[PDB]
Amino acid sequence: AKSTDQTFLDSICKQFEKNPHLQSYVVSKDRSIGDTCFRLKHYAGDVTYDVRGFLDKNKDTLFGDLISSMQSSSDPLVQGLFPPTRPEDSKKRPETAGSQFRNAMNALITTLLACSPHYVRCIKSNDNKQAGVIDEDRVRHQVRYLGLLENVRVRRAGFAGRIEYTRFYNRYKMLCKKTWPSFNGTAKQATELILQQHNIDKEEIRMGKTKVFIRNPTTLFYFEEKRELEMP
Amino acid sequence: DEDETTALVCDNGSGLVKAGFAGDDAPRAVFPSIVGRPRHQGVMVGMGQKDSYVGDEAQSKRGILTLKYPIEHGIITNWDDMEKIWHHTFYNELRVAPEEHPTLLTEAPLNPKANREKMTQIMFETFNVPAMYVAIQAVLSLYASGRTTGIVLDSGDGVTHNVPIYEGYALPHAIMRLDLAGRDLTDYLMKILTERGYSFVTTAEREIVRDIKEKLCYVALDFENEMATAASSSSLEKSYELPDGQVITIGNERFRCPETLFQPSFIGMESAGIHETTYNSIMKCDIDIRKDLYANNVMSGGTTMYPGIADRMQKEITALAPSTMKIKIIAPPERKYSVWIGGSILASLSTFQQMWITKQEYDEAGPSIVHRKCF
Amino acid sequence: DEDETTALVCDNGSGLVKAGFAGDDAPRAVFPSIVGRPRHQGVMVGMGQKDSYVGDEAQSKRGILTLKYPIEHGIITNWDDMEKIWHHTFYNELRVAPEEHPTLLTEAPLNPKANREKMTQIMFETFNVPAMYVAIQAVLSLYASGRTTGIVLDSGDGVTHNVPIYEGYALPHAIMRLDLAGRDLTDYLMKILTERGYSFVTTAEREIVRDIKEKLCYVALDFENEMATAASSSSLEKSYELPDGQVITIGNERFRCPETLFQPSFIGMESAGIHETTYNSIMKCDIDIRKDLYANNVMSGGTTMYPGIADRMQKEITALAPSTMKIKIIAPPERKYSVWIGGSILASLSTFQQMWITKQEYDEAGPSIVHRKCF
Ligand SMILES: Nc1ncnc2c1ncn2[C@@H]1O[C@H](COP(=O)(O)OP(=O)(O)O)[C@@H](O)[C@H]1O
Ligand SMILES: Nc1ncnc2c1ncn2[C@@H]1O[C@H](COP(=O)(O)OP(=O)(O)O)[C@@H](O)[C@H]1O
Ligand SMILES: [Ca+2]
Ligand SMILES: [Ca+2]
Repeated sequence: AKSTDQTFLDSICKQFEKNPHLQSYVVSKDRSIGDTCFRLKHYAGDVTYDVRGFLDKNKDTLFGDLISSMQSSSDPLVQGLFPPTRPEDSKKRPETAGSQFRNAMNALITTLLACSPHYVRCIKSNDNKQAGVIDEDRVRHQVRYLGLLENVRVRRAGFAGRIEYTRFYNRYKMLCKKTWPSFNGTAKQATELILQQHNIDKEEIRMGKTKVFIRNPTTLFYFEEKRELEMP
Repeated sequence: DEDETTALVCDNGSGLVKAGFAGDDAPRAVFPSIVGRPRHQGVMVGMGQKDSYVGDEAQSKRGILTLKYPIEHGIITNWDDMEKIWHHTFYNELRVAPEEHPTLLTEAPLNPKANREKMTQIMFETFNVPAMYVAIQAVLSLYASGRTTGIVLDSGDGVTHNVPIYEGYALPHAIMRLDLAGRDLTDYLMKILTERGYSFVTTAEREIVRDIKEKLCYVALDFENEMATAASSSSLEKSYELPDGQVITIGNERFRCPETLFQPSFIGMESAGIHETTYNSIMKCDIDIRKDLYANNVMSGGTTMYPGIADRMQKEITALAPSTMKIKIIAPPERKYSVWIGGSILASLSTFQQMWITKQEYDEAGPSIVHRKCF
Repeated sequence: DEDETTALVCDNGSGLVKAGFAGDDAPRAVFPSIVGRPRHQGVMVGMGQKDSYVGDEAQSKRGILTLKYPIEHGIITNWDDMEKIWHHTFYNELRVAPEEHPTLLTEAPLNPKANREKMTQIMFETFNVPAMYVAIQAVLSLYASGRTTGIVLDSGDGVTHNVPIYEGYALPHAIMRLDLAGRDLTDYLMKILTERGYSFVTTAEREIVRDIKEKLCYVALDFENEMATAASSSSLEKSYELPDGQVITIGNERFRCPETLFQPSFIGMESAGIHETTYNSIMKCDIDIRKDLYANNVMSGGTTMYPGIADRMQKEITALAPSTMKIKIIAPPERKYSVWIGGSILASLSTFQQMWITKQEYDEAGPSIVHRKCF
């Protein structure tokens, strides 16, 4: 408690501002950052924080003196608000809440790791709830700070003209050999069968799990022609 | 609770041990430090006596116990007993193994270098403690308020410490160590009671004095005026029917013993009252440091709960000292656990890694590893 | 305010720094020049001490600060500290970046050539300053009245300067540099106080002397007649109850120290009183230049606010010097900021372009660019 806000600040700048991915005024000579504030880089942009009330608001420490009072009261609700002791959270009771909240977030991560989640991400049209109006800056920003177009170049792989495997399949079916319902099932062996029978080098193409990757448009002509001079 | 090693919190003294579970705010188990023999012969077969009796077990039945004091300021007459005293704390109540969680202890300033290593030897070699530390009493009571500029006076049963720790620690001498706390008060009363005939001889009833003391006894505001008050039998004659069966009207006996605090001349020493030692720690430091010291004086230790202990300070300090600033002494209400409040912190700090000792660190720099690097 | 780069105004000395926003008339922030360590150990964890403490932060709490003086006339014991002293001024208060606005500084006459380049290196290389300059103290206090014919004597905490700058600058020697100002006065009093017993030892209370000085202390009109006056206890015994708590009756101590000004014999030197040095700067110049010099003598520096500093000049100057012209000394009332008033001007001048230094100009002529071209 004797380390208020100014002293606490000094315990951050020294501990960090050397470890990568964290700036401030001192290291990064930028006037936008106050001498009492700092620059925290997220996976998106830049954010600066104040210090008003940091401690009392963050401490959260809730000892068993304010809690026990209501428990010993005489009312069907006052003690009812404190329901049957130990609901999905027991272990041991007497301990600062600083660690209790730390367990709350840990109960969120551990249970998400070992499973098969599903992804859903939404974007807002506009702040005026209008059906037809698109705010370019706001929308573009959302696509930016979420890093979705990067996945379009990573989750995919990154280049110019892109096509799938599943959608590419039901389109060029009658242009390839041994790519019919009689397929073995193995994609890695299927894709190779598609190219090896037309005599094409290995490194010329790049195959992941989904999305086919051919660099530069001209190569598409190279494919169209390779098929032309092998069988009239 | 479960995840993360989770460290315990403890604070051993020379009279009362403070220890609880982990991540707590206050001590959960405070057993007395007593261990004697059955000078008598136990029934000898009605158990193979041994156990000098300890914990609530011994304190409950003193009668047939020759309470032998092991730890007397600095020197421990015997370490063998301490081993089985700590084998009770972590297990019989806490029900947790030290071979799993770290450990935190307190450091009695100016304690023989050989002692801090003897203790650690018990942990690292037998109780396998890869992580522990021993912090300094007073400094813990500090880090728990809201300022980096206060003088602290922490004491209890061990020895008195006048530590002006605010901005930093250790410079010329300032700090003081005085063997005159708790146990000393319990030992002095029995001597003075002999004037009236009462003579609590053996060391068993010696403890009863301490028990009775912390219920009615108080400190003399001014022995001169209170002496003339003796003529009356209202504020003096106090009632306390011995649980045995013999009233002891502690009238002029209550505010007689505490006078020794301000007058160490009654215990064969040249040490002056605690208000002189205050000057002794202020006059040494810089000149432009005083005005703010008087504005903040931390007084920790349950010993400072005697009625008439704080109001006297304002009378003697304002006398022979500069008098143009804000004279102000912070005497925390429950100032006995002030060390325990700070203890729970150090055990949870991460910077603590910069200070604590790791298993391998004890072997690389030898036993002196502790106080050879830190302070 | 917004349009046009807009330059700042500053004036650093060896005791007090004067700096404010831009286009101002007077300094907005005048923080003291102090930076010491915690010889003590900071609480060491109750912040990673470092910051020797500075600004209103250090001055507010000297107590636990070993005030280390970096700049002593010419030699800077360490430059590393100066870097973080300037990192506080422009930002913590002014809230403006030097990587945007020009900068103006003062030049201590006859300062090692290596120093003027070391400073500029900090700006051009790190703080990226495409435009700045360092003007000469006294000359600034000049250009701010209504005549081109006056002699100036500017000084404060650094060193004394008798600069007869009126029609031009620099010819034979005239000008003088004397290490005897501000800091010298603060250092001399503590030595003389030892005769009465008072001994402000450490460098912290050393500053208290300076603080107390500028409230009551005054200069002796004639030490001979004032000595006989000591018999009385009205004009001598002055009251100043130490904010700590001990009155110091500064009676014959007030007008004792200032006597050193007129009598440098008390500080181991052959330098004569400031009224002889006046002749030393007048006798050198032409013969038909004097009659108008006496008619105008500029006295700048807050040091010249001591009661009994101006009236003495008329007594000693009229003695051993020509006496048929108008003896007249211009001692501006608030003459401490006389340099700051002139500073705001140079920063706004356009002809200034003929004098200042541009980014590229520093690389073409090397580091010496400054005092290798200008004077
Ligand atoms: N309510 C109380 N009022 C006054 N003294 C008390 C009170 N409770 C305990 N004490 C005293 O405090 C002392 C024990 O304090 P403690 O902080 O545990 O000491 P130590 O740590 O030095 O062993 C004993 O002298 C005891 O009599
Ligand atoms: N009101 C005042 N009366 C007399 N001396 C003063 C007064 N205010 C400040 N001073 C003195 O002026 C000196 C500081 O003047 P300054 O012009 O800032 O000096 P420098 O620039 O040489 O550091 C200090 O010696 C201080 O005690
Ligand atoms: Ca103690
Ligand atoms: Ca000066």
